[PDB]
Amino acid sequence: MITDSLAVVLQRRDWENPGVTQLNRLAAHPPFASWRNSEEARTDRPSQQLRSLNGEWRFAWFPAPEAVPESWLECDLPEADTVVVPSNWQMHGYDAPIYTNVTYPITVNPPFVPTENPTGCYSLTFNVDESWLQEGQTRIIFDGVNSAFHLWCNGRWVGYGQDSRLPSEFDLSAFLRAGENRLAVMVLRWSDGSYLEDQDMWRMS
Amino acid sequence: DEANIETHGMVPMNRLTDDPRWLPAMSERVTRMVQRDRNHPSVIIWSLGNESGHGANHDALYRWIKSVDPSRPVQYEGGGADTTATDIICPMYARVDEDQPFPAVPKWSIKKWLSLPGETRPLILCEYAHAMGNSLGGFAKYWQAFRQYPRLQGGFVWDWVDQSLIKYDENGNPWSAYGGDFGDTPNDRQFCMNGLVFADRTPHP
Amino acid sequence: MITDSLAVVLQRRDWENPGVTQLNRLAAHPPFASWRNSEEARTDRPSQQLRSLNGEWRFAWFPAPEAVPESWLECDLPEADTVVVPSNWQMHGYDAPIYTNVTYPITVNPPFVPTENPTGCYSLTFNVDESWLQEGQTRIIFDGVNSAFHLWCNGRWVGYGQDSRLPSEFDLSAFLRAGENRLAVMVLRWSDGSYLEDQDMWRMSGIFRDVSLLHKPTTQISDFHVATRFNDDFSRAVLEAEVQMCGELRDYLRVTVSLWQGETQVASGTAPFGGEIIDERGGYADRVTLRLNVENPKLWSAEIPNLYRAVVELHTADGTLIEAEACDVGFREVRIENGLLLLNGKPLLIRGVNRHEHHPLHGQVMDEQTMVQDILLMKQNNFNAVRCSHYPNHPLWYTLCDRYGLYVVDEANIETHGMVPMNRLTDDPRWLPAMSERVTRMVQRDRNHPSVIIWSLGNESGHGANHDALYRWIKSVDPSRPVQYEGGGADTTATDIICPMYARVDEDQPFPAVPKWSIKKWLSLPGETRPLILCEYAHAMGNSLGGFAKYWQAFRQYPRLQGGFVWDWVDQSLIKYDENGNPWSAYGGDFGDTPNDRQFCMNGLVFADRTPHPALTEAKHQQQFFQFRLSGQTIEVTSEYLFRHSDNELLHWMVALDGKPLASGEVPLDVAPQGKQLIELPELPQPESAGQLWLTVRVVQPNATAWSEAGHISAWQQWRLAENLSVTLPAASHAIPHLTTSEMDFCIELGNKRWQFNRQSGFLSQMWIGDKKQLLTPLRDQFTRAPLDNDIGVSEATRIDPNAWVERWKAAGHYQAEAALLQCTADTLADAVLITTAHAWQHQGKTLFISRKTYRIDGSGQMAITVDVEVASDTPHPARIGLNCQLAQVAERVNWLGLGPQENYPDRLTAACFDRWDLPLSDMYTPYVFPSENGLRCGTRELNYGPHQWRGDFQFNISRYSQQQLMETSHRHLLHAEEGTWLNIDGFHMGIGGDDSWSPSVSAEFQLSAGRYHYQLVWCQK
Ligand SMILES: OC[C@H]1O[C@@H](SCCc2ccccc2)[C@H](O)[C@@H](O)[C@H]1O
Ligand SMILES: OC[C@H]1O[C@@H](SCCc2ccccc2)[C@H](O)[C@@H](O)[C@H]1O
Ligand SMILES: [Mg+2]
Ligand SMILES: [Mg+2]
Ligand SMILES: [Mg+2]
Ligand SMILES: [Mg+2]
Ligand code: NA
Ligand code: NA
Ligand code: NA
Ligand code: NA
Repeated sequence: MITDSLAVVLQRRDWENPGVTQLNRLAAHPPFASWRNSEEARTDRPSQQLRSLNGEWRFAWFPAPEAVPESWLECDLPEADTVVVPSNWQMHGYDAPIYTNVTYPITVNPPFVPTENPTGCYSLTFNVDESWLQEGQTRIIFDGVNSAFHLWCNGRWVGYGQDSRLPSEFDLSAFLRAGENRLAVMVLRWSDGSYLEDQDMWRMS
Repeated sequence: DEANIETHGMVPMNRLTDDPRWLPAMSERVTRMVQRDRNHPSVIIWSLGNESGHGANHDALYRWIKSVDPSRPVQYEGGGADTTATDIICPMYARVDEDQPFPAVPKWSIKKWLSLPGETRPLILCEYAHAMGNSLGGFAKYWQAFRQYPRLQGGFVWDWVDQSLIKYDENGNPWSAYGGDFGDTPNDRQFCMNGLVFADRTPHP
Repeated sequence: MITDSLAVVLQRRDWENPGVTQLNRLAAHPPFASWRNSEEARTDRPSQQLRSLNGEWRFAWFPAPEAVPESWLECDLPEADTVVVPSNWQMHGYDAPIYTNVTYPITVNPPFVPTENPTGCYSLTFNVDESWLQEGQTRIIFDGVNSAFHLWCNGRWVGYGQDSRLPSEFDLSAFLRAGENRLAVMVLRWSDGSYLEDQDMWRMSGIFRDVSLLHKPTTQISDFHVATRFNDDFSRAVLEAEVQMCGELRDYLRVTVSLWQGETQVASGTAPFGGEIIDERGGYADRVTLRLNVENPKLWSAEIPNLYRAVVELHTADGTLIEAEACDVGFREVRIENGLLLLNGKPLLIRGVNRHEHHPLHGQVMDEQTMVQDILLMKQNNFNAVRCSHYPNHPLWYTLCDRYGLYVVDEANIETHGMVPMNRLTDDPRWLPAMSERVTRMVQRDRNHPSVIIWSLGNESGHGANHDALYRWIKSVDPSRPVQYEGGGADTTATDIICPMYARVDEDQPFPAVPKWSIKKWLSLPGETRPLILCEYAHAMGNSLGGFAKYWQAFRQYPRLQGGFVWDWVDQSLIKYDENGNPWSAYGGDFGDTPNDRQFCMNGLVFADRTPHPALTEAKHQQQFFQFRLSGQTIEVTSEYLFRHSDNELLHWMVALDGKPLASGEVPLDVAPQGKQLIELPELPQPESAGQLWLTVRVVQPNATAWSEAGHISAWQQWRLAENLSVTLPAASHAIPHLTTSEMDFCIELGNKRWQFNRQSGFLSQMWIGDKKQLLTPLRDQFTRAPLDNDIGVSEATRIDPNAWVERWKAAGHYQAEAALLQCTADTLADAVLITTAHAWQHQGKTLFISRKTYRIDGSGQMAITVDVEVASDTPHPARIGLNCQLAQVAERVNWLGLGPQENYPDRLTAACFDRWDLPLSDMYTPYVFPSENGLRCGTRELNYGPHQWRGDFQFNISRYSQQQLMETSHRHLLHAEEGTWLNIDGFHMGIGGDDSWSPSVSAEFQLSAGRYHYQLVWCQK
């Protein structure tokens, strides 16, 4: 699909350009549960249309986003490991966490970030219900990804997003298919958005 | 509710926030937050960010929130906490009687600040009383002033919980790690722990 | 290179995503010339580092961007053609241009655009100088590309950009190479940015502004600002100049700012880089502030330019200059105080006009000569302001306005008129990033220009949260200029001034949500303090500016009413060519475009060539800077000048009866600004000959000016005094007229002349002289006129509009009313022959008008026609009450005594002056592109055409084209000169209007609503 490939996506660097803060990301809104019953909505009963993807994912750490193998799109690496999502991979030992107050963890050269920025690859396997595909819309909701990431569904590029502390939502109606689906997320520790994020706290991605 | 914008490491602090090219990025950090959390009753105050100095982007983003949501007052600390981008005067760690004389951005006494020529806005300390280790000395002074002065409507203590990470000895026993315990440099050592309670979380005295 | 390939670039669609408005585009700034010499910068000498890429390029048109061949990157196509850049490819015939007012040219489905969007491929070959490559930076500057494009240099992708009306700059230092270089530009007609661009104009795409290459040094002046502060006495000024650099920063290098007035330097400032501490972190190290003291400076204004030259140069401490920048500085202050817009402490009355960058031959490409040509005509017609509507204009246009002296309102490129609602995008947070870049980049470019006094957020975009935020941003970055915005009712929080569109003087349009109040009422609304300046008013579409005097009477009376901007300046008509080859003006749907908004594109005060419309003399007279109040013998001249003394003015007054000068005099006009001068006239002669004396004064400019020739007339005024009635007895000649009565008709004979009256119709069928002939068509009553653009309104054949005057007249059956002869008699008095007739106009059994006439044939041959007309109340009032006929004779000249020389109407005749006028027949006809009623002269006491002569007070518009031919015709070039000459003598005529075109705007008193009308004219030969 050449355009879905990493080389094409990574060339147009989205994590360094201030102009591009999101790609194909849905509009912001209050948390939708999408109940199909008035009584379910009233008593705050768990919604059937809303599904938590929280659980065991396959994870792989990389020194740079360009260092990630191309074979990662179609299938996960054998060297990948199973860590819980949500989690910080710094507390998993993959890449040290850092605490700074005022000074940036990286060289102050806006909007550029270091060539070597720790890249976390997240991949998930799951079965979408058949009824979801026939009618309506499915969207994936990344409630928080720190600090920039590209999304791939079944090998095809979905979109891009930033700002770790707000939900990034992408329509997956076109990308999903019947049966097994795979979600590839390339999470980048450093993004031009890090310049807007210099809070006195531990830096984790 | 505070927006995810902080450019404390920049020189000057408003280098990005006074840059028109960085306006599109800052707005999306503010607008998307308001759209998500405007329904919640508990939220009473919007915040533009933290330490980002005072730029033209702040005034524009301040005006935007007032336009979309006149229900909540908007506060911002940067620029001396008396700028046009804040509905409330919110100085950081300002003192009760003695006032820190700084160029450009002077920190007045919380009693003196109210009495400044042309001041009508109330004063709420977004940050005050640094609870780093053995602190809260003279904390009674603040609350004597809070109850005496009508326009002094209290403030927010920094901080609630020590941001200490747990590490493990060679023997296996866990110990609290701070700052540069993860082999990270340059770091800001134990300054990460300014909470009123520990992390387990045990209350400090 | 795969990534540089079209397939990869086009997949990531940048022209549809609102988030992506630019890629790898440099920062906005004022026009950098990058001089390497201080003297070159000072005298504005052409820069060697700046290179114009204007010239012949290779061009190829495509139905879709994806349709473009891949081989285009490395080499140009053989099928490519050579067209000039800058240009619109629509005017090259590659892709039809389209005119729409409100509706989008494409399907409203934001942010998506049609799959088939016309793609223009531009390619250029050139040789970059070797010295440019070795050191410094080169950047290409696309001053204007309409509306989105991807750039390729030597096959490799450089970047992407939008917003057609602002310069897109890309660094080409890395992409360029030694020798031949190729620049591939894929320009797309439709982009998501088109949703922000729905201005009432012809839609054209392509590189329509200049393309250039700029070389800068390694250490450069990336940006610089110029501000002016003043003491309250306005006698002491400080020029604070902030300077930014792109470094490559070091301690030794300096920046020197010096002010030059001609060849003299009034001030200078040298300081090391570094800003004052502004935060806890400190100040800018790469910036520097230089404030220069200027004592008793010359203040910039439209009346008196007084420009200063500031040279900003970055230099080493030794010292050699690295780079030199220059800028024109005008010292003025623009601030609203106590609810009044002020310039230099004086309230400025805005006599401005809205102007579109349009050329009939070159589309929207603007040459230097046309910018000068327009400015001169504006100032020569008492215009001091110009509103670039509704987009950032040419960077040179601001320069010209600085030196000539014109108030400029710089408007952002945002207009979403086609959306439903109008603020759908502007109240959308996701569209905020796109709108801000259309505003911020404009301010950064045009903040140095003195001529610009007012910022504008856009046009019709409703009121959204984005406007309030963008308004607040401009106020934050530039408190020097007030910000205005019309959307949301022109009283929103996003405007410093109340700027209603086409609002009226007395009657107020009651609309839900957004009500349009009277300009007088609007000020008086509870909680109103802001001044009112009409961003748009007086729609000059075709025959307009009726009741235009009402606005300017209100402007001078009401302090907070500081005038407004007229729409429009020039007709946006395109030139097309017949099969015979002869050129003709095209409008709206003449280019095979649908849906379109027909002739609504032409609302200018002048044509496109550009010839002044007759409405332009009305604007000039109402905007004149000298008022007049006659008090018997003494004249009083009040100067409306705020800053300049009448140093070059010459008052000339003529006193004439019947157009015959009886006295004349010249007085040196020495008036102070906002002052009044009393001028006594010598005792005037009393002409024993009966008639009406007229006192006409005029203000003449003896010495030549940069914008006007010597002997120029700026202001004039005419009074009426000492009327002498004639008690003379015309009767009676020795001879006596003779009639012969027959069953067929009526025949009257007097000497050589013979008059014949048809008994079947009741109208006189033929007149005679000699051995001679007269009429080509019988003289009948006329109650209609050719529908003006104002009469038509927005009514079309597909859409019937009940409110329009033309439709009310069609339903009433005025045009189709047949004359019914109810009575016809003929008698002979002792002195003269008198015939009495009476007609009636009936539509579907209902009588509309009843006309009774009593022709009297004097013994001298003079025929006195007494016409008494009754109009029904139920019927809409007639456009005119009139006599009309077709004269078989075609004389070359037309001599008349009345208001002239140009055409004038009851609604618009204040500019016209009463005198004996003589003009060719062609001058009596106004060639409006859309045919209608024209060339009317009011207050005419005597009309001489050939042997014929008509006396009495009437209105006439003698022409070669009948009223029936004009309304049926759609264009002016289709008009054929009918046999003989058509004459319409109307005793009464309806006002033409109007405030706006889309709604009936004729005032009540100007309408013919009396019910009964009477007029008498004496028809004679020789
Ligand atoms: O202890 C952190 C505090 O730092 C200070 S600034 C400088 C104080 C500082 C700087 C470097 C190391 C330790 C403290 C901030 O104002 C507070 O909000 C808080 O983040
Ligand atoms: O003649 C154009 C004018 O249209 C009107 S709106 C509706 C007026 C209209 C609409 C459609 C066709 C013709 C006129 C605008 O307010 C003016 O600025 C100007 O653009
Ligand atoms: Mg980015
Ligand atoms: Mg901080
Ligand atoms: Mg776009
Ligand atoms: Mg419009
Ligand atoms: Na209190
Ligand atoms: Na801290
Ligand atoms: Na006035
Ligand atoms: Na128009």
